[PDB]
Amino acid sequence: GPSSQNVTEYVVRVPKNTTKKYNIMAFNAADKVNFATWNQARLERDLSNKPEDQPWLLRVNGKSGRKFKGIKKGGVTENTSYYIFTQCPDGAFEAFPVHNWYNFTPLARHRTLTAEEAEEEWERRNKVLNHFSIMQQR
Amino acid sequence: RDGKLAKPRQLHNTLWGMVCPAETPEGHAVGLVKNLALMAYISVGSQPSPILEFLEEWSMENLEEISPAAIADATKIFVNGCWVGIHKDPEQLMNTLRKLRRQMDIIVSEVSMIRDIREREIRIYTDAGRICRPLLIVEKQKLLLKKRHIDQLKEREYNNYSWQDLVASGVVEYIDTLEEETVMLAMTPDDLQEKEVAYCSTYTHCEIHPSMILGVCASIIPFPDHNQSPRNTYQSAMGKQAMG
Amino acid sequence: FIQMSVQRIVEDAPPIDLQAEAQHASGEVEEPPRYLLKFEQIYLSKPTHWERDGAPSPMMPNEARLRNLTYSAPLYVDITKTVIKEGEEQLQTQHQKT
Amino acid sequence: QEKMATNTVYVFAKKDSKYAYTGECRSCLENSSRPTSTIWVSMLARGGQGAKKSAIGQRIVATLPYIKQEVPIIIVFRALGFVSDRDILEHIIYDFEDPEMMEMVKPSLDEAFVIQEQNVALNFIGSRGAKPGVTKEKRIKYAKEVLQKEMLPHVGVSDFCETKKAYFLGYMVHRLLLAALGRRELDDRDHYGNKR
Amino acid sequence: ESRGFVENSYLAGLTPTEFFFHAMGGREGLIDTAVKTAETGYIQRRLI
Amino acid sequence: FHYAGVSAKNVTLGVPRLKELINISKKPKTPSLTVFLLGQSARDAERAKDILCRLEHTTLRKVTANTAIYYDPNPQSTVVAEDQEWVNVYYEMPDFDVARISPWLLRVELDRKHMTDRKLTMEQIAEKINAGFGDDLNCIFNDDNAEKLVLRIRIMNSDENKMQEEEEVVDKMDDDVFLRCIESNMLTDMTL
Amino acid sequence: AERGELDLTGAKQNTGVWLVKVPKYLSQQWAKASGRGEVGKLRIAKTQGRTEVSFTLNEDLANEHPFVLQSVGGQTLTVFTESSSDKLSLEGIVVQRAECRPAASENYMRLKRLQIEESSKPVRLSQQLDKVVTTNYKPVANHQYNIEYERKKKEDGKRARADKQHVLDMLFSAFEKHQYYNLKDLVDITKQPVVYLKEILKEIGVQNVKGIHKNTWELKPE
Repeated sequence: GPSSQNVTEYVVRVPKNTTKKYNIMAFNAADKVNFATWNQARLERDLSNKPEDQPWLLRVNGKSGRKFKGIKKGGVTENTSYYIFTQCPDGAFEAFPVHNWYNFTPLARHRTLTAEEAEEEWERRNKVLNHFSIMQQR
Repeated sequence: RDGKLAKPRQLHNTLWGMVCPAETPEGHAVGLVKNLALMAYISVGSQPSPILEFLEEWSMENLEEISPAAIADATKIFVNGCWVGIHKDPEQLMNTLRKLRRQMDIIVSEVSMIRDIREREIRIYTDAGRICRPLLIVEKQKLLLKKRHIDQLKEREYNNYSWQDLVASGVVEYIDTLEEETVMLAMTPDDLQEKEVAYCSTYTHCEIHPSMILGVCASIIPFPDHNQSPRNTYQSAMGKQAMG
Repeated sequence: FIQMSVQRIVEDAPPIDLQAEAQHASGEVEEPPRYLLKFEQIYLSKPTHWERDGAPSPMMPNEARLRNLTYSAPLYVDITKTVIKEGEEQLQTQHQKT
Repeated sequence: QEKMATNTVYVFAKKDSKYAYTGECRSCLENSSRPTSTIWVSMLARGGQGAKKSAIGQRIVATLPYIKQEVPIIIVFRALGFVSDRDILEHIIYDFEDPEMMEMVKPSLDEAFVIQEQNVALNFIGSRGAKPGVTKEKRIKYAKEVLQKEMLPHVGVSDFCETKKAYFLGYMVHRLLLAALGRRELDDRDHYGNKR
Repeated sequence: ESRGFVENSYLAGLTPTEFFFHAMGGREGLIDTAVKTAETGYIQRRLI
Repeated sequence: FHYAGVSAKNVTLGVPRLKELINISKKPKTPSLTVFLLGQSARDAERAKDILCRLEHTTLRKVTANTAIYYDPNPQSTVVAEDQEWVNVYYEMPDFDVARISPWLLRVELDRKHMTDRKLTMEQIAEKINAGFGDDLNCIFNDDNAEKLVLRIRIMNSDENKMQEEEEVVDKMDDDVFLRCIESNMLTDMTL
Repeated sequence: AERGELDLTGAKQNTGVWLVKVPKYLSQQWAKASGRGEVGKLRIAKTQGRTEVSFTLNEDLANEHPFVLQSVGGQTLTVFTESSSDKLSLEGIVVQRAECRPAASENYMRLKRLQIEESSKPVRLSQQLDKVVTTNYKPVANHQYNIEYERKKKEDGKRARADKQHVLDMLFSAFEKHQYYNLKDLVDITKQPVVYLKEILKEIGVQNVKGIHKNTWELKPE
């Protein structure tokens, strides 16, 4: 076959209103995230900036089960609007406007290298020879 | 001023048709002082953005909309140093932009458009201060102009047929040095159109007349080439020294 | 340059607003006064010169040579004065042509 | 008056000094002020040290605006937040399949690990900028303002155009890298097309 | 010619291209002369 | 510079040398020296070339065709199978203290064209390298008649206290980096 | 049930959505959507070695747009929402991206006109003024000064001293908030000459430079 034989026609509507703003949530394919592993998620605007402009903070599978930061794209409707097209039970198509583009990226967990206690100084002395031991001394 | 020693003055070859070589003071400021060519012109500066929007429509990929690695094959296009995008088929784009350029829908007097296969790049500049000059447009190793158009130029003495219309005619275009690097310039319409000894026939444009290189002063003295070259510079200075 | 560039600078960032000091304890004066300034099109008169009687006259470039005057024209502007006075009388606007 | 064309990165030899190669681009605003925004990427040729690393001559070392001294280009990339080398490499070249381009950049990669965090990188750049006491919010905040406005103004000082800004620098380095590798020809100063 | 060879004579005249290469060398003589003129005064002073 | 004289354009002509001379600069802008040849060297090119080989400056970097760093489990059962008989055949070498030498292998390829170029030999090279670096650097090489000139080196890990004896938390020297410090030093410092 | 809680239903349903790029002039036609919001009809023809999708405008909306399908590979795309009740929801994952392009309906002239039509502005250029002399009226006295006058005449700072008592009482009130105050601030509470005020601050207090030069006064600890 149908990908090489089927011929269909469906109606398209563009409603002048919606009950919710529509945004894009983009992931790097290279990560190949299993969405099934997402039992739950939390989603909040990022707190570094202390609203609509705020980057998103996504917490999946608990506070530290999975966490990503989403950064807004420069533009989304600067030349061409983006639409979400959805199939309805009547076969007709429904189109939804894209309000914004946020870029989501993965985020390492606990590790913490302060690089301020003496590491800024230690670099001045650095001969490229050691790096691990400071991480234990903390 | 900035950047000194081991730089001096002599001459650059691209200056051909851009500045008269003889038109300089015989003082220490020699070569340090330059003079405008007979038919050279300067860019006033424009905004590529409206043109840039059609480009997005012509199908030019945005920087944040694609991953550079995902589009290794496409030619990168540059405008005012700014990387506007890439196009998988630059040649039609170059041809289309030029035909728009030839259609006068693109300002030949301002818009420069250059492509380097070696770099796999297309650079465009519409900033002020760029030097350009008009050239004859050679097509199929032949001139694009018609003798009837001359009659139109004759009609202009009474009625009208503006030089701008000749510009609008697109049989001639206005040309910067960046464009010159890529064009195959012709010395003369007559001899170069000959095939009998056509070492090349890939000519793209031709000079209106070699005298157009000359400045106000050099233009005064006849057959400067039968004369020693500095004498003309001395004349160019001394002409300025004359009473009248 | 005359046609757009000076205007682009006028297009750039001439709007300025200023707020008076709070001058604490004054009382119940609702907050310190505030003033904003706004600009529109820039205007240029034809080259002219003002004779000692204070009156204007056309600036003939031939006249400029003889009287050793500097060939120049008057430059004029649309100016607006605009009160987010931080009082009950917000959005009260006053026009100048300066 | 004859000047050099702006917003155009050019590479010249600086072999008269400790600097093997240099890449320069001025990034003046299109109308706002034309501040100049001179940028130098200079290739340093202290082609030796002692017993420390046997190879210092591969360290480039960016010349940032207003900063009291020069700092590695790669440190800026950490300030850009691209902690993953793969992401910086794409920024450098969409085609890292050439091992030669890979080996030449490798010594700059060795520099990258002394600081991984964007925040530390911003404070670092700020610490190089000046000494606003221990308040390393200010050095970061200042770095943030330089990164937006003082760095490559000609592409835009908007926050989201920082990632976009990053894309120009890598080609700029790449262009430097080709010439430093020798694949690119040395730009002429006498050329008028490179002039205004 | 592509490298500056002037084949013609002063009687024959010069091609547009040859004239330019001819003009360029005239600068080299003239610039060197101007520079040489200033420096001799200075070198002599050191000498005297 | 009208001067040709079948040679390089030395002692830059005239005023800049005259200006410099008046300024008595500590060193000429263009230093030069004329080498005369006594007896046969004046008539024998071959003798003059022999002098040419003796006089002429030669860096180690000038001499090397290529360098590479390898992980080699066994000095004789090397992973560089092409060199494998070449290492394996050697046995008269004190291979008792090599049971602790750098497991890492460093190998350099030498330009036979250079050997043609400056008329050089392998024995001169091996003896040069050991004299500079001392006994601490193990050095082995194939014959000039091989498919290619390569020299593979090891650090002389003298069995005893060179084995974390004092644990001194400093890491006296990592191997990998040390092959690079020597190689950085090997190319840049040594004049053959 | 929380504000920062994101619904994952769409994703966990593996809900798919389509993404289409549309020109603004068409999108401007679409803001005038016919009826409830209908804009037209989409036509899809697939063959053994060719697939064609296009959209046709509503006859009402009119008073063929072929689609270019684009890859979504290299970057996983999903759609997430914010309700007018600020509730958050993931509707789906993007299974298709596409772009609306012209075809055999325009060369350039209309587009040029369309660009011109969108603008409808003088770009900001200085279009004359031609010539004026808007000389400014002399107000015989400075206006603001005059405005100052209406205010000035209302009240004077030259007030009376029936207060070798009311002012000290007020002093207890101020100094209850902080031990020491600046002289100008002391002048603000008062309505009397500073020299007279100086006489009072000397009477129940002393003063400082407080390590800030400023004549700062405080009540006597003794």
